Amino acid sequence: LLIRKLPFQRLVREIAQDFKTDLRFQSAAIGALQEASEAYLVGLFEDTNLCAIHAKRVTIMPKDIQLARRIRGER
DNA sequence: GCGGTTTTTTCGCGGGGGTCTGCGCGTTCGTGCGTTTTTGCGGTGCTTGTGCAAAAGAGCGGCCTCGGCACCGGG
Repeated sequence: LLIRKLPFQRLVREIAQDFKTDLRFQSAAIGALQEASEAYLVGLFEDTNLCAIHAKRVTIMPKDIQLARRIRGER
């Protein structure tokens, strides 16, 4: 895993702090969340690279991300 | 639901060195200048055709009196 394990834990807790106050986490929940997040982001970067190559470029730009999320059907 | 075991999460500290960052020059790729090949709406001259004053005689149709006859009623 490329992201670390403690900043990601803090991010997850911060996000979870909105839906219910003072929620405990479990052995393999944060690990699964990190695996899913990194897999998702790698797929998104694959699609972004495809779009950037389509535009005859090598640099990925935010509009490529936006196009990828639009075609995937993401809101 | 309640008691058990014991893993691996949370807690804190020290050290390393890869990653971030200040600084410079160059270039490659982003942006504007100019153009290629073609599509489209703009108009015309000409073709082909349209709706908007008596006088007089001659001739005529209707008509009417009349001629003349056949006919009903009776013996």
